[PDB]
Amino acid sequence: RKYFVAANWKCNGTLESIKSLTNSFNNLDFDPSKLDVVVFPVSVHYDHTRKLLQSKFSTGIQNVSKFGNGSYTGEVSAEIAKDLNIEYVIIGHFERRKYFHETDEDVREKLQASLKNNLKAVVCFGESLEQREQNKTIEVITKQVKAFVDLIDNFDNVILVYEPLWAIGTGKTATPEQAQLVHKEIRKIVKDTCGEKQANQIRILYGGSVNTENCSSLIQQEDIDGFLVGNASLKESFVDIIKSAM
Amino acid sequence: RKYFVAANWKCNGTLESIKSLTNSFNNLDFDPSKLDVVVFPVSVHYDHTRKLLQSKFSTGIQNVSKFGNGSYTGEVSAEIAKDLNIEYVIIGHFERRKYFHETDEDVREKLQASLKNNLKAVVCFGESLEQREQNKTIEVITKQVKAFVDLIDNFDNVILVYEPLWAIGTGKTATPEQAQLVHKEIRKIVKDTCGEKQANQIRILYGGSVNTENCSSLIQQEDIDGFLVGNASLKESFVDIIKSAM
Ligand SMILES: O=C[C@H](O)COP(=O)(O)O
Ligand SMILES: O=C[C@H](O)COP(=O)(O)O
Repeated sequence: RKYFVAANWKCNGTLESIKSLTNSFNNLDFDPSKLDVVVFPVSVHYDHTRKLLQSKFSTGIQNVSKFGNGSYTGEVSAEIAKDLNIEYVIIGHFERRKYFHETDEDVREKLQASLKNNLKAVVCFGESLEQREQNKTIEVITKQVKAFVDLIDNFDNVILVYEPLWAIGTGKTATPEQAQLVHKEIRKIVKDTCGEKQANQIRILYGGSVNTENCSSLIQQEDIDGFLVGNASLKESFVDIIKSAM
Repeated sequence: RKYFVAANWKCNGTLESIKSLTNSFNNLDFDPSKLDVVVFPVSVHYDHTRKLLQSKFSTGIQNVSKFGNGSYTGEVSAEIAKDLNIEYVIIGHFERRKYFHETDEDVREKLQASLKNNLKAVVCFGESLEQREQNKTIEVITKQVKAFVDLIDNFDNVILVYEPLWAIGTGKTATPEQAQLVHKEIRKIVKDTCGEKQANQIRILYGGSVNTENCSSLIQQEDIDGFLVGNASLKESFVDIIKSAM
């Protein structure tokens, strides 16, 4: 499996900070055939970012609509993304599930619209603290994946991302071993719903707090194939994180 | 007061179609100092559209976040829009209230965020068919305006838009007179909550179905200062609607 390292800049950046960050990133030598490295800037920065990054870097947007083209003010459709050759789209990120009520149904619809339009999707999911304390991790994760995994036609085009909400801003820390346990389980689900061959080829990224100190210990786990980096991807030291997957 | 004509392309467009629609818009000879003409393309189409449109036209985005910069995947903040020199933002469009659960409450926060960053805002509101048949029009409007009127500091920077939901998609039609009566009432509410000078300078656009065959009748009403055109703004004939206002 090819490792995958994605930078989700979320809602950050200015024309000038991006110019400075992209320059640093372009300095890093890596072979895109052996490693996928994707950057996800804010939508209004997509074009600026795509022109500043060397083609070895892939780019994508942080959200796509579940609707097609039409009367949907403020939405960006898969059809529109396709016309711009936008390669990746993030779906189901917890911030959208939390602040903008996105449901498993929405996640499903968006993945369907994305695949139909040849876009590659990075799908997020994970349990919260209350859910982990009740020992419902497995149950929750199973129900979230099964909400969209039948739509996956091609296992190189859909990337899964495990987000340990229970460890996001709650003060509890997730260990590499703990991440690995969940990742192994996720792969099992994919295995017993899509096939053993399919399960071994789909990338499952860890999406908790990743930095230059813990990345090597996370990437080394058997079922962790890369990351979805948050704030650490807003720094020049991001290149160090990429290197841990080389 | 200065008429305002806006094109809300919603979720439509390809690189080619925009490069064809904008060439047609640029042929129109008009003075930007006497009329405000704004085009709102899909966020990922912003740069492309800004580059193709002559400075006569102003540009903006169909939505803006109620949060600032930070961990809000997929959202476009007001400061980010400012750094890009984006001049207008649409807030509270019924499609965002309907399909995405935006409340008057999110409207006020987005308007606060926009003004706080010196962006000009186009705020939308209007009553449904069920609220109209029950004579509830004025009550509903008054509540929607009250949700954010106090935030308006400069009354040339906030543009109000009345969307007659009851006559949108219902199969019902809104006569210019029927529109003028609501606008007059809206302007009275501004007058009684902000002052007479304030109410006389603020623009209130008709945001119902507008085309070439009825634009003249509407702009003539003394309390209707322009429009937020949807579908019709996607046709080259949109220049005729702009003409009706000069
Ligand atoms: O993908 C993104 C994440 O939730 C990251 O979190 P972060 O802001 O701590 O890097
Ligand atoms: O601003 C936009 C509107 O709801 C318009 O409607 P339309 O699609 O009939 O032009």
